[PDB]
Amino acid sequence: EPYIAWGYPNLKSVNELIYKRGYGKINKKRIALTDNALIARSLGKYGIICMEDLIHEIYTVGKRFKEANNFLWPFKLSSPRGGMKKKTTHFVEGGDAGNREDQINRLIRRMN
Amino acid sequence: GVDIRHNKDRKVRRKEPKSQDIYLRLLVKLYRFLARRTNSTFNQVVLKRLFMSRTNRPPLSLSRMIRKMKLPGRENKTAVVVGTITDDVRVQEVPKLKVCALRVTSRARSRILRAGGKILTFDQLALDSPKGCGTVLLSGPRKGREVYRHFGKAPGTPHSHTKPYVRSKGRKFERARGRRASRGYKN
Amino acid sequence: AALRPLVKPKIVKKRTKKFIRHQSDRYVKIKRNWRKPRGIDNRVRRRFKGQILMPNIGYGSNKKTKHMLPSGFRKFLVHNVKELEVLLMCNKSYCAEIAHNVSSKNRKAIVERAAQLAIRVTNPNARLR
Amino acid sequence: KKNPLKNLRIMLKLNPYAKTMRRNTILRQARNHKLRVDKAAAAAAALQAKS
Amino acid sequence: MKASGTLREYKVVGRCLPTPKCHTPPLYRMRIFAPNHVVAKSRFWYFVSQLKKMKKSSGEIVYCGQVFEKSPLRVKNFGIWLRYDSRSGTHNMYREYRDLTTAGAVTQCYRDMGARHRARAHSIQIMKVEEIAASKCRRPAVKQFHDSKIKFPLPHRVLRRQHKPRFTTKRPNTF
Amino acid sequence: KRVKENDQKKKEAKEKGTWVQLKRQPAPPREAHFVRTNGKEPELLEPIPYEF
RNA sequence: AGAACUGGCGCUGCGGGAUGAACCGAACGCCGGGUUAAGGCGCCCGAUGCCGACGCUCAUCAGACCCCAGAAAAGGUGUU
RNA sequence: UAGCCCUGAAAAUGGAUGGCGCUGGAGCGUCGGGCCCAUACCCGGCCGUCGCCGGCGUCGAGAGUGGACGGGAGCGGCGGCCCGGAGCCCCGCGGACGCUACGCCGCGACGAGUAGGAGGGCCGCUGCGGUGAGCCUUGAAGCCUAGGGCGCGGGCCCGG
Ligand SMILES: [Mg+2]
Ligand SMILES: [Mg+2]
Repeated sequence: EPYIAWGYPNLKSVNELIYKRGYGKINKKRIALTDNALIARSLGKYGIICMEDLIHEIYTVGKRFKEANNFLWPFKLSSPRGGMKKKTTHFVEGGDAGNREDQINRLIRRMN
Repeated sequence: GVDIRHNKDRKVRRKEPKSQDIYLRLLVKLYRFLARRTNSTFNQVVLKRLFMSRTNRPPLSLSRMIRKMKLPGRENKTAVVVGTITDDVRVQEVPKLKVCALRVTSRARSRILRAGGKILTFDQLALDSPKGCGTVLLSGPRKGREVYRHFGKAPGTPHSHTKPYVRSKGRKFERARGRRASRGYKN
Repeated sequence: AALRPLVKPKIVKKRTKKFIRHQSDRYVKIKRNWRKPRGIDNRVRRRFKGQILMPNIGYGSNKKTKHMLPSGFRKFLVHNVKELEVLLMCNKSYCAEIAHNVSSKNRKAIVERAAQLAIRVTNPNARLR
Repeated sequence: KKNPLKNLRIMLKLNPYAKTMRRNTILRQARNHKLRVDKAAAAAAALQAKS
Repeated sequence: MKASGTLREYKVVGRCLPTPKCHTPPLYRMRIFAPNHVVAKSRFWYFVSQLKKMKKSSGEIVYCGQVFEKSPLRVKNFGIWLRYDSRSGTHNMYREYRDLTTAGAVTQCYRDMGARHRARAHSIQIMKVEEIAASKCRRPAVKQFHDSKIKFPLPHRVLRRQHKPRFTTKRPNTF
Repeated sequence: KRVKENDQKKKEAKEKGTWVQLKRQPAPPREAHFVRTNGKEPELLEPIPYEF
């Protein structure tokens, strides 16, 4: 909790991170996930052969959440264009380092 | 910065032989073509053994090859070894087996051919069986070297069996203390 | 306008200032040839700001632009006629230098041969009468 | 890599329903616009009919 | 808490999880003044854990909603009760303000405890707040504005410097 | 115990054709339930004053 | 002076703390655009040249930003 | 009772909120909105390294991730007097580059460093075996240079 910032993402936060900062690992590299042939070939075993079927198993946490999430490369996000508040104390305490439960969606729209 | 690794991350196998033998380089150009084009794992094992050292390619005696091909099923396959075939004096008769090696020795290749056998190289192995189909590939005893019985824990360690480096085997050469219960201790 | 190559790109170079040795301004026993300084307390090996930059592999020039002359050719120094005819099939990408050794009589014949084969020589007006 | 959410038909190479999701919402907020522009006029037209 | 900007009132109710020993716990109510609904449901567990044996892992909140005032356009008198910590000890304190809204008077208190007593926003607890009427006020800074036909001028007015030309030939009259 | 009550429950659904999913999960987030405050009101509590 | 756990310095530049081994941010191939971290925005000195909000304070020794580079008991019908 | 200010409160060259300086603040407390910048973060270019591969098909005829023939029966599409059958290149004789295989090409991630350890050097010096039908009194070596450049660098080539 001193080092992360987290909360519960809504439906176009989970959409804006896939369509803009979406990247996969087939064997071991980060490819830009341009085609539905890049999801179906590596992860069509699980019935989730396209892009919005990838996003359905990651918003509603489905039966195949583990393999769809581990397919996605971790989102290499930009630094926030508003600026952070104090970075070293909790979001309750005045800073921003912890659980903020839906304000995280206000932060993703500046990070992304 | 990203992580806190110790940087292994440079794989320390061999990608080509250190040998400058131009005949052995032609086998590599034969088989690293086959390894990337035939979808067989025979041609990946043969290709990585052509890379290997003279230590990691041990010889194979002619009596292990006929011991490891009198098994059930092996009667009409080929003996493959990336390495040399010396003969055993200890064996009395030789069957009519079909072999394939880099460098069979002179006495061993006289005894295979008297018994009706057939020696191959890796060139005419590739034209007969490109996939490696119908082959029994073998290896010699790579821990058969005298070097490996000096390797272990340490000779003074209890329950070691590790053969110390002595300049002459005999009485008075590393036998007194640390080797018997009278003179001090036994390890 | 004289003999033009194939396609010439724009030659960027990452630095055009010729890495000089440290403390070489201060001493005339120290030539400007770069040696990297392996001392313990020096501030150039330790890479402080505002001081002598030290070379590494990041300054390396583009692979399709390395060793290009500013005319867009790439030199290859010759000595006589017969190793100037080895360059007939590269006359639009590679150019010739007549070496510093070749005399002014032989230099006349290997510049008038490269006119026929349409090979550019970078020093055609050297050692003339 | 081009940007879906920024250009069309890179969405539609990845999500074909995103076009008919988009003209079904450009139509209805063009008719909700007409429903509110005519409401503001025809209310204050009868108000302009009085005075 | 930081108490950033204007504060905001919250009605936060909550109960502890149903045990084999007590089905249907009584589900208490509080009145939280907080900058947003994440600090409000945090400070709910700060005060409830001081009074009951409830804590956030063995409880849940069932509603956290912003309760706002029922007369934003009516000038009211707010006397509030505080429990700040000082450098030596801790003190109880009654303290009046005067504002259009409930939530802005307690904003005006944190701005005033920090000003007059150097009391940071974490070391201060709000006991209760209500609108009081005139003739029940004690504080004469609040009491002096209880004046039908109140009137005063604005002496010595000063504002808008460098927004006008930074160099002029004109000495600015202060009315 | 849960190699005993797993294998007797594995064949218990093999004879009945279901999808019991005998692999354990850790404590999930709580179900969307519906509390009742029947009749009465939520009791107001306030922080008490300080005394020694 | 001597130990425990973790990080760092030594081996390590960079932004900030005026100054600096170790503090605070952040670790570094060569560059362009963007955005921030810690810290700041009268002028040295980039940026408040906002018609910033509420109060407190007068010092003939005022105060002024982690480490951190100066103070205590006791007292004041000085003011809140 | 506790906020700020005051007394308590004295040291040796002249001096330090960093300085100038500031008192409707440039002080202290509580906060707001803008704004300023690091080698950090994101997007792009390039270099190198690591990893994972591609290409012997230069196959303008290879056409291939299931193909044969050839027999006994069938529908569509083709040229009819409701019966019917391979045409193998051609009016153009043509068709870029490439694969030092120890070379070329692709994709992705990474890059601090003392002591220390490895790899590459088409870095440099002196001599030997081979080799350039090398090079020169129409000027070698050496040395000089506000001359022209090349390489990340070691260094090098050229001009006078
Ligand atoms: Mg040092
Ligand atoms: Mg810290």
